[PDB]
Amino acid sequence: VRYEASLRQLEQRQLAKSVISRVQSELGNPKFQEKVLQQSISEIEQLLSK
Amino acid sequence: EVSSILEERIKGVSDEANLNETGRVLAVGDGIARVFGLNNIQAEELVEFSSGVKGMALNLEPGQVGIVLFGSDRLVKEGELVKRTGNIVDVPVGPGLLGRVVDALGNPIDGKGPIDAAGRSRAQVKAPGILPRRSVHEPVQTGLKAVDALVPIGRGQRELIIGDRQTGKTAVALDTILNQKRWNNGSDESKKLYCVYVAVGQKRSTVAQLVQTLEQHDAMKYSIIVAATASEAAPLQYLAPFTAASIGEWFRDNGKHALIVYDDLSKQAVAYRQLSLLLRRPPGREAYPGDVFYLHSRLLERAAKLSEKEGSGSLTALPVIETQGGDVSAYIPTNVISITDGQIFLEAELFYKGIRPAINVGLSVSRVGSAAQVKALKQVAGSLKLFLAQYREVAAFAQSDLDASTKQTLVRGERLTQLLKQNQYSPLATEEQVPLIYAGVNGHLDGIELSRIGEFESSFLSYLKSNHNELLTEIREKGELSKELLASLKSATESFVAT
Amino acid sequence: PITGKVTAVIGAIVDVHFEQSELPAILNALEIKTPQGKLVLEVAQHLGENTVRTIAMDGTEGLVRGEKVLDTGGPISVPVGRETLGRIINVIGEPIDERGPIKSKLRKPIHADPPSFAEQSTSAEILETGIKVVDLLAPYARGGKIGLFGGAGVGKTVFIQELINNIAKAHGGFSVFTGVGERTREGNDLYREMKETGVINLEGESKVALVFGQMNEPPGARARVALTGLTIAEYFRDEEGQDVLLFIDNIFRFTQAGSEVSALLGRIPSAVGYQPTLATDMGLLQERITTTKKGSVTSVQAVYVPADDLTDPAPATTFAHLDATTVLSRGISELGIYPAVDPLDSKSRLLDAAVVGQEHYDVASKVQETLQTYKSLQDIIAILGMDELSEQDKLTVERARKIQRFLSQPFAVAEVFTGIPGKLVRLKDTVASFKAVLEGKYDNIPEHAFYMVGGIEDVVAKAEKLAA
Amino acid sequence: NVIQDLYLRELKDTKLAPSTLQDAEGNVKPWNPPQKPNLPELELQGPEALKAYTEQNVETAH
Amino acid sequence: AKSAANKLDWAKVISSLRITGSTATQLSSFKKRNDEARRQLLELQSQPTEVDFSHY
Repeated sequence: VRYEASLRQLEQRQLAKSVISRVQSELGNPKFQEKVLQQSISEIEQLLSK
Repeated sequence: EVSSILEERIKGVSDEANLNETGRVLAVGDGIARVFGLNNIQAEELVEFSSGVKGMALNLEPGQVGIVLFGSDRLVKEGELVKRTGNIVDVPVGPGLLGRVVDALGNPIDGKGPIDAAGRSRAQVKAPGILPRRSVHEPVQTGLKAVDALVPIGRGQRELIIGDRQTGKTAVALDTILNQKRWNNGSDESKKLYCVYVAVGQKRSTVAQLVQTLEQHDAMKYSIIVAATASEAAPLQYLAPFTAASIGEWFRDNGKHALIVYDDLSKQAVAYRQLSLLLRRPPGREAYPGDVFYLHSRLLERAAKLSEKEGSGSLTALPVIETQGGDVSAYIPTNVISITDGQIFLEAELFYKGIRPAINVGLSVSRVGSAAQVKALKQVAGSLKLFLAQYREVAAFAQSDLDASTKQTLVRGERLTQLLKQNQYSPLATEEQVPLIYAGVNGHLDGIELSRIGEFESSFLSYLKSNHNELLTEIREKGELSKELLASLKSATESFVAT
Repeated sequence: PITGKVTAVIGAIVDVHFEQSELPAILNALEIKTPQGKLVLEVAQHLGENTVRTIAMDGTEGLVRGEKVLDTGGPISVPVGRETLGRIINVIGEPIDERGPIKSKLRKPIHADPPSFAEQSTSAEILETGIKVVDLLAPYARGGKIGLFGGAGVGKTVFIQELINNIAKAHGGFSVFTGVGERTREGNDLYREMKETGVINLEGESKVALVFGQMNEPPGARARVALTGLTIAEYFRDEEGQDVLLFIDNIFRFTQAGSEVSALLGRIPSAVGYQPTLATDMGLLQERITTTKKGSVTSVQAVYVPADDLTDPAPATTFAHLDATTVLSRGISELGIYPAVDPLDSKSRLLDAAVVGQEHYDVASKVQETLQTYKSLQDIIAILGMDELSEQDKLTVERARKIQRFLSQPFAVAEVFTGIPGKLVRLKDTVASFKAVLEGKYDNIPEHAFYMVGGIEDVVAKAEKLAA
Repeated sequence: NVIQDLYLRELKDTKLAPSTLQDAEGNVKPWNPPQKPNLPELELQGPEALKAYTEQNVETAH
Repeated sequence: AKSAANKLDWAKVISSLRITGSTATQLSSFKKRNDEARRQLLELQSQPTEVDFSHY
């Protein structure tokens, strides 16, 4: 049971490094630009809801 | 697996909320930041920085607001955007905190999932008025006979435990929690105590031992542990007792009886001292800031035996003061002493000279104790405090007092002292304490040679239970001794003593 | 590139005004290239308006106000690794043992938050000590802080050397001797001695890593030296899963260095002139010392009381952190005892009955009671005469004077130094030794046939030699 | 949005595979086997003892 | 049961009190008391034999 819990924690920190891999992926892509356009229009919608 | 569920939770977070206002940090360091804007801020609000750290605005000044960082400086950065939480500093309160270690913010450092809490309640809340209070009457049985006769403690009662560093200071309180395990493993809500152990200024390692100890004695399930370790930031430590008391007040305001042990308010003083100095507010007496009295008093008075009209509330308070080599004259100790009613001064000399627990009886008082005290323990406790202040006097001049009267007292006194001693982390039942005090008071303990007193205690108790536990059950319910019960006990005590 | 021009040099507190939107962060490391190579300044405030207030880690002998600064980007990163074992490294993390680049692979920030509540071990454990005296009367606890008291040279330094040898055999862990406010002459001797006793084998492998923080260092660099050492230890524990033993020299001088840095930072010094941040700084230092699941650091610290005033805040703060105290005395060493440990002043807070074993506890309590009674007994026995020694009294005296000698254990580092072959007496055999003397089994073997010998097994030999 | 991108991509595209049970054995304490019926006890064995004890005693000593 | 053992133990003490009633009979009583007291705390100590493959 002890090793099982340890393995679950180990999986979580390994998947933490998978987040790092994804961070490098987003900031590479011109999704960095294109999803910023999406954020722009989302804020336009948000600020219009005021 | 669990990762998939966490990822589901991650999918479950995504805001779109508008920020009412932010600020931008100016000069920052000394655990205070000076922010520009925050004009619509409430006083003592919680603000969350974009480092994710949260702080409480303390000084609202014309044109600037000065946050106090509840959290490390390293995280906070210059010209960072400070967002208003919008709420006065509150902490989650509820029924689900039992058996959960939490840090001061209420984060689950136990890690038994996100805390189950009914509400949140403001960190500072005014103490109930005169009209809300009602005089104490119910006992708290610590399982340490001295701390149940010599100092009786009751429900909702303010009291003080003062003494020298790490003499297992903590153990004295732990024993109370342990003793009331059987009362709390009761089904009577009135006799249930929900005990909160506030660990302030203690090593995170030491706290981990404590938690494990409590879980070894399986006492965790009725108790909350709040933690503000030495590593944890000085402002977090400052707000730590106040936050703990809020949780306690939720129980108190459930009418439920509880206890909160604040270990150590002496460390709260050092923390507040640090904070004050870092706020560049002028040092007070003994270099402890001038509002240190106010700090303690506001904390302490939030513990009360609320009147039956207002709920019958109780929240007993035991605050643990670490004297620097004794000497109760000392600004921080005296300030505390004045607030508290009763003291349980512990003597280092006696501790060294193998009296565990080392309860100095010269400097232990209980200024409201006798009301709490059970009638059984009033009857059997026949001015034992006086008697052992005759022992105290007798041995003062013994090294003269060669009078047979003094010697008789000395023989009783020394032997009585042996009875007081109790092996820590093994507390005696209240019912069981009644005969022991009967024996010694009624002087049947002169009939026991000093060396064999320890044997006598266990054997006497075994004898009584076997002979007739009927008596013990009777005093267990009656809580008084009739002339017959008293005689039966006298007779029975004579029987074992003889044997 | 975050660069800024020096806009003050009031003392060693150098304020640097940085170009816009190129702002450091608190605890970052700045490097100013100097004809002294580099000067490392650590950002300890932001004064706003794109200015900082920093402390220095090297003595600032003058800069031109307006000198370009380059920001490293974070708290000083010092090399760590098995390479750094047997390397004297100054505070900034560069070799002063001049064995060239010691860079094993990675360097790591000098600051690093204490392990989490979860990380903490839930139950106390014992660190083995070859010193039998230690294992009876105050057994070391792995994870813990054990605060040395006593002499120097023949006192403390030899004791420290002994521990390094013992650890290498005992666990095979690592150590890092960090010396704070160390007289460089004394440090030189220590380096040479450490080479001689082979805890540092230049050609060979080295156990102890040395971090020396000299007295001529500026107070800021004195303050951070300890944290640097701690980082080295944490690499061993966390990333090599080993036990470590971290020596610190005066933690009084940790306090002293810290007090100055507060005052320099302008903060109002709290009572007795000690830091307003006195508690927290010790707290950070002494909560990174713990038993993690991975490993455990254990730290022996040296506490030099300020005028023996225990009541002073600095000893008190230290004592709060301390778990055990080892109280060497030179009077005791003068009673011919090596180790020099004063047994009645030897105390551990994990001398607890449960922790050390009930049997061990009972044996220990008896030996303590025996010694305690013996010491007091000798006071009036000497005056009154030995004729006053009753059958009961002389039973204790015979055993006690035999125990007193039995404590004397020649040990491996000082095998040369005393000239007597070393003994590393392990804990199980320690229990055995005292059990027998308590049971008086070997109470029939002469007093000096327990002088300068190790365990129970050993005094079988010595008995033979006494006869021979 | 970006949360969704990170979440989606991470979950789908990165999947760890656990180690074998054999690797687990090292990291756990594996099943200890039965303790065996040891050896039964025969006390006061042989009529050597019986005759000896009956004969030897003939008086109760202190 | 246990009461037989202890009654004979103390009985033999009061027999030896008079004209000697035991030498090593009382030592037999002492020995049976030792292990008899060990087995009762063993028997109350007893682990449940079923592996909790339900919960754990």
